Amino acid sequence: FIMESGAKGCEVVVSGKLRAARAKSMKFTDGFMIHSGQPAREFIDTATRHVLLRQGVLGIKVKIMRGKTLPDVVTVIEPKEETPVVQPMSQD
Amino acid sequence: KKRKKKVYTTPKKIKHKRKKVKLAVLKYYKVDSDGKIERLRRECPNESCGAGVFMASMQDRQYCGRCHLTYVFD
Amino acid sequence: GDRHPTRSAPRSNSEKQASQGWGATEGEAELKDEQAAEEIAQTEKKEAAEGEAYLAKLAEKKLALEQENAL
RNA sequence: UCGGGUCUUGUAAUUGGAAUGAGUACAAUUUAAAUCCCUUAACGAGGAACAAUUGGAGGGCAAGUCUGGUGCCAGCAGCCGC
RNA sequence: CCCGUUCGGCACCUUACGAUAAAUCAAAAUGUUUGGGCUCCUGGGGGAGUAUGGUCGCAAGGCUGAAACUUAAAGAAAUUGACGGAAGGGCACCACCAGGGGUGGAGCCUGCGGCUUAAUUUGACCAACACGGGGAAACUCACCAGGUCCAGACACGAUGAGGAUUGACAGAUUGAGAGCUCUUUCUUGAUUUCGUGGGUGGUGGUGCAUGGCCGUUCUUAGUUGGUGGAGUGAUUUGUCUGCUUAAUUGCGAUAACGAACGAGACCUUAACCUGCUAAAUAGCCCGUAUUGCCUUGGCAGUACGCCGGCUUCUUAGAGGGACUAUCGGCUCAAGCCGAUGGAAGUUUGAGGCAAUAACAGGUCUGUGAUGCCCUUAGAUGUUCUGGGCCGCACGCGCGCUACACUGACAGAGCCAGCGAGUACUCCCUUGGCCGAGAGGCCCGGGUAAUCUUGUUAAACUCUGUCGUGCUGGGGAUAGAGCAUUGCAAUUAUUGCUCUUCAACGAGGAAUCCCUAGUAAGCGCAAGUCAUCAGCUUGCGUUGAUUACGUCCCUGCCCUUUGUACACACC
Repeated sequence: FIMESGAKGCEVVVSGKLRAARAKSMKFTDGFMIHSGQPAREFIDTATRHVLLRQGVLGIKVKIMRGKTLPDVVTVIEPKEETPVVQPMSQD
Repeated sequence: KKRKKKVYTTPKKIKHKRKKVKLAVLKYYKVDSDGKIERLRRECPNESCGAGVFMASMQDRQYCGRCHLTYVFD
Repeated sequence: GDRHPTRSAPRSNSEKQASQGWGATEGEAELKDEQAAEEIAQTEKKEAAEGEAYLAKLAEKKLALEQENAL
C-alpha cells in the first residue's frame, strides 16, 4: 500500500514472540533503500512502536524512503542538433 | 540469597483502643431545678477558643484540648 | 554449554500452532492472503482519496449576591 | 439518483388452496382352512407430530484461521501427527 | 631403422545419434515402437548365515538352511551449509621483522577471588576485573539490629450520631518530645472501622519467556534481482587464470550482458585568500593632553576620539583553490616511484554514519516498556536511628611515585589552548583591610568576545648551594597542634604547622602499545562534586630512533578437498 501511494522504497520489520517458546522475526522488502550517509539520514522516515498482547510484547519497526538529488547520480544534458551550411552568406 | 526465617520476639504491639464512653456530656452540667443553669469546670485563656472549653483538673496540672495550656496550679 | 541442555521447562513450542499465530507456510494460503491484501488496500486508499479532495458565566462569580440579616 | 415494468429464486413475515397412504376397518376375493397382497364402505396432517440415522470437519479426502473446559494429564489418531 | 595396408590381443583420448536416478558407459547401446540362444542369483530393515536335521573333515570348520518375535524406515547418487588435528593463496604494528617507551621487581591508590563477620547487598569470568558513568560519612542502599505509617481503590453485609470514626497535656516508657505503648479525660464527626470479594506496589525470581538498546563476528570486503547459457531437478555461470589498489577499487581473459546494496560519493572539523561583505563586546594608523631619558627632530608608556581613515593580524558568511598538475625511467593497460612548482601531492590530516545474517552475548538494578511466579499490614510497600559494602595470613588486573649529576636544592627571567559561571539562590570572583600558613572581614563586577582571564599553568632559561656516600635522591609508617566543607569527620574527608625518614641501585620465566607534530615528558579545563582525582572525556608545550616490508609465530577470509553432521563437533 505504501508504494501504491507513490513511494520509492520501503521496508517493514517485525519481531518478538507471541505463540511460541522462542522469538521469531520477519523482514519484508521491496524497491530501493540507502543506508550509509547523510542522504540516508534525511530521505528516510522511521518509527518504532510497542504492542502488548495476552502472552507478551511485540516490537514493530517501519522505514519509508521518499523520492534535492542524491550526490552520486550524474545527469548529462542531451546535445542540441545543428546543421551545416554553405560558407558564404550575407545580411542587412 | 534466600529468605531467612524471622522471629519477632516481642509478642505483639496493640494500639490504644478507645474505652467506651456512653454520653458523658450530660455529666457536664448542673441544672438549678427549672431555673438558671450554672456551669461546672471553668474556662481557660481562649484567644482562639471560648465555647465548651473544659480543663483537665486531675492533680495539680491541667491542659486545654486545643490550646494545650500547661498550667501548674498546685 | 549454553545450547544443548535446555535449563527451562518445555512449554508448548508447537510450530503447528505458531503457523496459525504467525503465517501458514503454504503457497495456497498466500494467494488468499494477497487477495485479502488487495481488498484491504483499496478501502484505506479511498478514504484518503475522498478526504484529500443561556448565559450563566457571570453567576459563577455572582455568589456573594445572597445576603443575610445584619448582626 | 431513495424511480417504473417485464423472468427466476429464497424469506426466525402474514395468510390462501387442493391430495394422499403409514395406520385403522364394514364387505367380497385369496387359501386344504387361514394370513399377507390386489380391490373398497366408515375413520386417519398443522407442530412439543405420524418428529431419520450412521460417521466426520489439519493432509491423503468434501466440509469452521467459531465458543466454553483441560493443561505432555485425560485422551485422539489405519499413516504423517495433535 | 622409416612409410603404409591387414588379421588377432592388453589399453587410452574427444563426442553423444543412444542409455541411466545420477556418478558415468563403444557398452552399462540397438527396450512402453517391449521376444537371437542357454545357465545361476535377489524380493523392506533386523532376528540370521543363528537353531534343528543331513552330509564331508583328525580338528578348526565347509555345503545345504528355517521359524517365533520386532520395526517405519534402513539404503543409493548428487546440491547448499557447518566442521576438520587437510592443502594452496591473500590481509593486519589488537601479527612479526628494525626499534622506542613500558608492566611482571618495591611502596601506595583502586577492582576481583578467597577468608572472616549479625550483615560485610549485588551484576559480569579476546568480547569480565579505574566497568554498572559505582570517587557509598547519613541519603544513594537493594544488607543487618530495631521503631512508625497506609496512601488496603471500589462493591456487598453490620456496628452508628440515645455518637461509626480523628487528634492530644502531663507522668511513666524507648536512642529518641515517636501519644510506639500504659495511668486519667478533653476535642473533631459520618471521611471512617469489622468481615467478604476485588485491587495497588515492589532495586523480589526468571536476560534460558520478551520489546527496546548495546557489544562481538567486523575496519575486514562482502551480499543480490532481470534477460540469456548448463542440468529432468535441487542448483549453477555471471561473482574469474593474471596484474593493480586500503577495498568484489579497477584493467583484462571470458557463455555471458546490463544493473542494485555495501566501499566510494556524503557530512563535521584543521590548514591557504593583502580578493568580496564586515566589526568600540577586535584591532591598527592618525589627532589631542601628558610622564621619563637622551636631547634630536626621537624612543618607551598613560588617558581620550564613537560620522578621523583602514580591516594586514583576531573573529564568521558567500566563494575560489589540488585534479595527482608538468616532467624523467618501468608498462599492453590500471598503476607505482622520483624530481620541479605550489599553503597543501599517504584517500591532503582526523572523525561521524555504515550492507545480507547470526549469538540462548549483556541488561528485568533506567523506565508508569513488558508475560508468568512470589510477597502483601509480624510487609519483600514507604519511612527514622546506628552500622557495612573500606572488615584481612594470601593469589591476580588497570594506575601513581622513585631508584638520581641527562640529577636534587636556592634565587631570578617568563610563554598557551579547549572550556565554565548567580533566582528564587547563594555561581565565577576582582579590589581594600586582618591574618606566619590554611583562612577571615568590607565595598564591587559579570547571566557574559564586556567581569573572572593576558586564566603570567607546568615544563623551560640564567646565576649559585650541595658532590658517588641508599647522602640534601625517596617519601611509606606515626605523634602533637591549628582551620575549612558539612546536621554530624571516631574507622583520622581534605588543607595547613612541627617532628618521625621504612622498602627501593634499572627488576627472572613471560608479555604490551606504537609509524610524524606521532611515541614519550609536562601540565590545564570539564564530568561526578558542599569537600575529596592517583579516574575518564577533551586542550595545549617540548619533541625524537627505526620501516616504507614479509608470511617465520599468532588471528582472519577465499578457493580446492573429506563427511554416517544439518538442534550442524557443545
